[PDB]
Amino acid sequence: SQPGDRTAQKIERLLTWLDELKVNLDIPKSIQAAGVAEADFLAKVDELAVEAFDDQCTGANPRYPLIAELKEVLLASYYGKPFVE
Amino acid sequence: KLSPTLGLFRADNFEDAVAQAVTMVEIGGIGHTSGLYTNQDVNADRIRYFGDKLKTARILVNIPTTHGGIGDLYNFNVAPSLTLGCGSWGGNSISENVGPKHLINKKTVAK
Repeated sequence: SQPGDRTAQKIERLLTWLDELKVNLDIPKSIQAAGVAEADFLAKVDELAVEAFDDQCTGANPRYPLIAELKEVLLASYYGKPFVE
Repeated sequence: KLSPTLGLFRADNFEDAVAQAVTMVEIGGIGHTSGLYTNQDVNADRIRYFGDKLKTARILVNIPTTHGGIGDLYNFNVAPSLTLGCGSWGGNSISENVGPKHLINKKTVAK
């Protein structure tokens, strides 16, 4: 971080760092680029998310997720899209 | 109400709230549960003043009357709000949770 920064500045620096850091190690950036048929992804992410909720996560996660947000995240990640609201 | 709705009261003092509370419970006709939100080790007199007047089945202080907070359960050792019945309706009928001796018949044989 720049010595003169706000939090979110440091945060975007953080995950940018991780972004092209994980670029450096030659990995796909969308799960479709990872080689997954996505029609069935959408078909079955629905129950994937519901078990993703209660799978022991539960979880020191500071915030509750609900089923909806998981689904947004999963689709965004599969497309390499930035989950932002 | 049994629905995401609630009505509140405007109490005057500790004892006003206690009186309203007792009057409020009797309407249910079953003493099941009641809740106190207060400071806890500056006021013990208040604690069990309140405990003295209230006749529900079960008193909780600074606690929600449900199951499931962080991790195990809040509170993590307690019977469910259900499973609490009584052999009488009438009034002040303090519910008791059910057990198999309520479902089983006895014998002693003397020798």
